Amino acid sequence: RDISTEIYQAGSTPCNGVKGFNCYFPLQSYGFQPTYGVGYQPYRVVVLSFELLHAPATVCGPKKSTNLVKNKCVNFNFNGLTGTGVLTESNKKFLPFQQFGRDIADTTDAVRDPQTLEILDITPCSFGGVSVITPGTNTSNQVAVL
Amino acid sequence: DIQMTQSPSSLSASVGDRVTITCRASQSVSNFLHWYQQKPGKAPKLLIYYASQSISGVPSRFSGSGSGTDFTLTISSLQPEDFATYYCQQSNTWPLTFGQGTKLEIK
Amino acid sequence: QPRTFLLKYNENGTITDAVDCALDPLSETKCTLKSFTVEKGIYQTSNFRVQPTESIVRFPNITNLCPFGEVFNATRFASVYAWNRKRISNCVADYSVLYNSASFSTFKCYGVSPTKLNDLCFTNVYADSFVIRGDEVRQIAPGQTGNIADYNYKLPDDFTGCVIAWNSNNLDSKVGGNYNYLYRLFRKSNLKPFERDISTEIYQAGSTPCNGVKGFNCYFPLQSYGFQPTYGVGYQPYRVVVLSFELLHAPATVCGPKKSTNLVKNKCVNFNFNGLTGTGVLTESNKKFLPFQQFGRDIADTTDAVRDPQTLEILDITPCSFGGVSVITPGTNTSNQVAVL
Amino acid sequence: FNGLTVLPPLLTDEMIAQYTSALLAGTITSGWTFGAGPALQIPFPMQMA
Amino acid sequence: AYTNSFTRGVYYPDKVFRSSVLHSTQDLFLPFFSNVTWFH
Amino acid sequence: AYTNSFTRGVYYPDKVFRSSVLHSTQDLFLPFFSNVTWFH
Amino acid sequence: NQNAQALNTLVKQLSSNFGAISSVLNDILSRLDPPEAEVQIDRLITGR
Amino acid sequence: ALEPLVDLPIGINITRFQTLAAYYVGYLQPRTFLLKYNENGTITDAVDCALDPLSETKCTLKSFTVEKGIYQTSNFR
Amino acid sequence: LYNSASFSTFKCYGVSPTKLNDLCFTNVYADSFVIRGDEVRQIAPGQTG
Ligand SMILES: *[C@@H]1O[C@H](CO)[C@@H](O[C@@H]2O[C@H](CO)[C@@H](O[C@@H]3O[C@H](CO)[C@@H](O)[C@H](O)[C@@H]3O)[C@H](O)[C@H]2NC(C)=O)[C@H](O)[C@H]1NC(C)=O
Ligand SMILES: *[C@@H]1O[C@H](CO)[C@@H](O)[C@H](O)[C@H]1NC(C)=O
Ligand SMILES: *[C@@H]1O[C@H](CO)[C@@H](O)[C@H](O)[C@H]1NC(C)=O
Ligand SMILES: *[C@@H]1O[C@H](CO)[C@@H](O)[C@H](O)[C@H]1NC(C)=O
Ligand SMILES: *[C@@H]1O[C@H](CO)[C@@H](O)[C@H](O)[C@H]1NC(C)=O
Repeated sequence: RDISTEIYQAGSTPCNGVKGFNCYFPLQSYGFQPTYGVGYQPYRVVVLSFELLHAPATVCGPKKSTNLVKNKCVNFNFNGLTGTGVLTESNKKFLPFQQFGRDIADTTDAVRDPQTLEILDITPCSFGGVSVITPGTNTSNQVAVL
Repeated sequence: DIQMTQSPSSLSASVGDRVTITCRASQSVSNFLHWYQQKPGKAPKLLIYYASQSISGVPSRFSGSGSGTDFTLTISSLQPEDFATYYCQQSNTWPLTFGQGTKLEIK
Repeated sequence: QPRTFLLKYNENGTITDAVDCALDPLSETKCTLKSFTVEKGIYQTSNFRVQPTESIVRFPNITNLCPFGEVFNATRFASVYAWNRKRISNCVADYSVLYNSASFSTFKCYGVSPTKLNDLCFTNVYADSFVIRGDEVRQIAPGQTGNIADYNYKLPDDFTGCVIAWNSNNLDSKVGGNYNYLYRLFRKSNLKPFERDISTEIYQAGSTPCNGVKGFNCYFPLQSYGFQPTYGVGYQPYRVVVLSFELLHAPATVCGPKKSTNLVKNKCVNFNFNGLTGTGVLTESNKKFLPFQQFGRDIADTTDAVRDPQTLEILDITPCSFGGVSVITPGTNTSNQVAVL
Repeated sequence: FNGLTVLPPLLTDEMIAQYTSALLAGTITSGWTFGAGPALQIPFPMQMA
Repeated sequence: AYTNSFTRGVYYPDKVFRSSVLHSTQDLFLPFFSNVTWFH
Repeated sequence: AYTNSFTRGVYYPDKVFRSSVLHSTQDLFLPFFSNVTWFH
Repeated sequence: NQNAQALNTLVKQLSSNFGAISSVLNDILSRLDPPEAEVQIDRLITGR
Repeated sequence: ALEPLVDLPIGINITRFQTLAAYYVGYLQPRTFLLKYNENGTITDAVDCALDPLSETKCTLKSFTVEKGIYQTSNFR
Repeated sequence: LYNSASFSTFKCYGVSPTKLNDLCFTNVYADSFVIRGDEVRQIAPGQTG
């Protein structure tokens, strides 16, 4: 915010206090009349600047809460943090200023919950490639699956 | 700011001859130039104004012509009592600039 | 201070030890190796380069200055019926002498900003000049209509240019009236922008055409201002020099001034030669340039030499010395003393 | 050029030649016994024999 | 009076848990072995 | 009349100093051994 | 010859525009705004 | 090698021309040239890359002396 | 805020307009001022004036 009222110097010689020769006052007025057009009308701007996670999350929405379930593959939403995994008990003793734990390469490892402050661990759900043992279609269609 | 020059600097003349002195401007003064005459110990007087026209009340032994950046007058009948330093004066741009002088001398 | 640390966390979840990345090259090696224990050998930690100490700006010398003295400093400004258009081109136009002096009070440059004017490259400047009444400041503007706008001289709706004008009372006012300056009240056509109606026809209003005589409902449009020094500021002489601009039709030939900077040799500088920029060490050369060439390039399009403006010297561009920073260490068991290559 | 450096080799050109002169002197003097253990000299007709 | 800062001035960066990981961050830290000003 | 243009008609394309180097450029040029038309 | 020609190709690909208005980074910063000069720089970054 | 003299920013469209006892009028076409620069900076010899396939090998290899062998220089379509 | 038809210039970059309640934001900087009528374009990231 530039609230200062120092006069602007343009051409050559600094006046330093007198509005005059090459010395214009920086704060000039709108001067709104209702006879003006829509490109001259007032416009009450209210801009809502966010940052997306410089801080712990404080401004949530009006969506209803959901009861928690233990040791199952769920799609959780931890104050805007959307992810998948199972939610198990954890023995990681956090200091009370942490709100979430972070793993290697921008993946979230442990989150403490809203309304309860009980610590949870995020482990991803069980995945893996599938593989087929076959003797060939010329011999038999019996398939072992790995 | 107009570098106003004239050639020749010191030229001689005789009785009753036809002399031609020119005076040149750096920038275009196309139709506004005045011609003066100055005897020693005497204030000048207009001779030719706007490089073509002449003042009423001057002896018409001379006439002036020229445009662009080349200006002159021709004295068709010179007399020995002149011997004076001739001056040009433009009228186009500030500041107003004179010439150095063409002093006429008798042999 | 904005430093970079390397924190070691624990099985508790607490910080045990740390190093500073900018303290010494040993902990710089610990930062770039991401461990507290370095082994015996050589490691490249960072890149060293010589910074530009100061910059030099170079541009060709101004020997072709634009005729702004012929359009501002003139004895006879032509009137608005015979407003004088001069095309200003093939030179360098200085608007800083215009903006830095305040004989005027009414800049109001529509389109381009009044401040940033010497940097933009225009192509064609139309310097018009006319003298109007003192209260007609609002009429010379895009969009505004009236006598001076509609029937005298129209500025266009998308006008890009400055409306430079000073209100002079000493020069163009004669005691008794300067009747040389003239304007039109009555005209049967709204003038399109950049048009010049010098015709002296008789205006017919009511019923019957006069056609050569003057009388009842037949007004001569050519009427005098009649400037007097005892008038107010709305009736004072008002000397206008309006400058029209590019309108995207030509290549650029009229530009703003460019301040030259004195060169220093054998140092790492950030140079600018005729629009070609770069960072390097300038030194003398024995390479014979042909007289039309401005800069020389080596193998694979790297500028090896440049011809110096304003003195016709040939300067060799050597890039500033750079290399990786190598740290000799015996290992953290042996010693903490390091050597830097 | 910009961003390009050429690292010098650790073994120089006058000193790779010292290895080749050492291998030549060891070969001509001793056959192949310097490649096996200690350098045992031999006359060169007996070596070529 | 002036004192060496030694190896003090180390804090937690961004209120986030991390365990047994050599982590590099760039924040406003106190430099090691710098001069602090002593008032008594 | 017509004449073969031989190897004439080569200008400096870019006003750049170049030394001991083979340079390939793509501007408008007169082709070698083309028909140049002879007038009187 | 292969090493010097690979280095000469590596220097010679700095002159490529990669679809941008010019290949000189200071030239495309000196006359353009930041958030279109961003995508003009980014083409040169991914090409080089 | 023909040196430049002037560069005039006129920006007017030119389509036909006329000349004020004998002269040659040739026409320019957008073809690639290989230019040999001397140590002083002047052009010593030049090679038109669209004249014959020997000059296509010269413009491909960027040399005025080609060695013995086979060179893939262009594509027939 | 979204269902109020008094506004005509909601005009939201960053987070998309239609899914806005579902995220939980941390710091919301509700600034407020009054400007000249055709200066809608200058309050935008990048457009200058
Ligand atoms: C149009 O005319 C004006 C007025 O003559 C020019 O403005 C500058 O005015 C000042 C004083 O009025 C003068 O500056 C002089 O500079 C010299 C050298 O520094 C100094 O020795 C003198 O004592 C004096 O201060 C001079 O008339 C003029 N300055 C110049 C020409 O550099 C104005 O430049 C003219 N041209 C335009 C395009 O406006
Ligand atoms: C299928 O297998 C049998 C014996 O293994 C073989 O004789 C036969 O040729 C095979 N079929 C084909 C199409 O190769
Ligand atoms: C806490 O720190 C101690 C000290 O090294 C460590 O032995 C222990 O494993 C940590 N964790 C717990 C849960 O006590
Ligand atoms: C020092 O050496 C010992 C064995 O010689 C090793 O166990 C120890 O880890 C080393 N210290 C380090 C790498 O900090
Ligand atoms: C280069 O120019 C110098 C002086 O003009 C001359 O002596 C020399 O022979 C030239 N080198 C050539 C033509 O290879």
